[PDB]
Amino acid sequence: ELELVANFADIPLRLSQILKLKPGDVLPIEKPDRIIAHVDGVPVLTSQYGTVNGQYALRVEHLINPILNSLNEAMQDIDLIMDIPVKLTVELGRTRMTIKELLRLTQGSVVALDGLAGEPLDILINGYLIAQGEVVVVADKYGVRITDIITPSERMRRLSR
Amino acid sequence: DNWRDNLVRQVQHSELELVANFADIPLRLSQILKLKPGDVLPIEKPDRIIAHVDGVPVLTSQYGTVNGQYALRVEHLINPILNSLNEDIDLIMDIPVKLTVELGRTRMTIKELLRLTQGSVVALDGLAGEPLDILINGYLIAQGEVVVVADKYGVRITDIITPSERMRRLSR
Amino acid sequence: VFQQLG
Repeated sequence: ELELVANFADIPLRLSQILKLKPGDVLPIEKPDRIIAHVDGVPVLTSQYGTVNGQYALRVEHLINPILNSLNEAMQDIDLIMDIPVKLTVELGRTRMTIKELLRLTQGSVVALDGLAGEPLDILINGYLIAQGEVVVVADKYGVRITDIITPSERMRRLSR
Repeated sequence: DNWRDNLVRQVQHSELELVANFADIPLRLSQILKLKPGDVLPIEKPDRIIAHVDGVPVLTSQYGTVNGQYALRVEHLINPILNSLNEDIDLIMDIPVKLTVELGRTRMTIKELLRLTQGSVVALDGLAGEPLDILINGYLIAQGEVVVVADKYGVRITDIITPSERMRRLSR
Repeated sequence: VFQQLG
């Protein structure tokens, strides 16, 4: 009865960049050393990340106990509107869990996420899924390449639902 | 060069800001532009505070007062993170904007931050009883006072800048 | 078994 989300990257953009995104664009991101996993928005653990054996997974490094234990209880670019911040989220993957199984976690635990490695990651704005993207590495600088994406119009509508 | 090997570092007392947020509030761009003193923003009172450095969480904490200042009592240290520090007009108006009520913040050296433990009391700058800073997009736009009616907490705007300057902050 | 990425 609980969802564990693993964010890969948070990319701060302006509305205009959001609406101009198209497949093939690569969005620069910081090499994610650590990965903070969240439950309805709230960090509950940090972890390293990889695969097992074909699924993405987290290797837990640190549980944030107080929080876990409390779960138990058409318009110019000059326009200011175009400069409004929209956070763009790349999820590494998710997993549904019971509070019990969650609390059973410890340093070292390997949690598999509900997605196959090599298949495109979910990309969201304002918590709504608006595109797919694939990790790309060139001379150790990381990026996410947009593989599929809804229309600029639908982006605009999902943002302000 | 064959240099850093035999090298002795000067004391570099560069500081960080620990930020502690009282509440995050989803609002819409129209609501942001129409906010006025007296307006009350409904907030569930937080059972604890997650304190951030540059938007990264580093500790959970209880909060209260010490020496008439707002303050935190370190509940839990997110150790790896700490250690790594050391090393369509109506669509438009509906655009979401996170409004942040900030309990307070302080500057610390990484040394100070790494010395914190379960127990440590951290005083925040700004006096208790004076109103709380209100931000969008990381810029100050308003001040607010925490209110109550029944079991309903809120933040009522005491001061706030012009909508033109709010719009400007948002896009900066 | 877990292989670490990144």
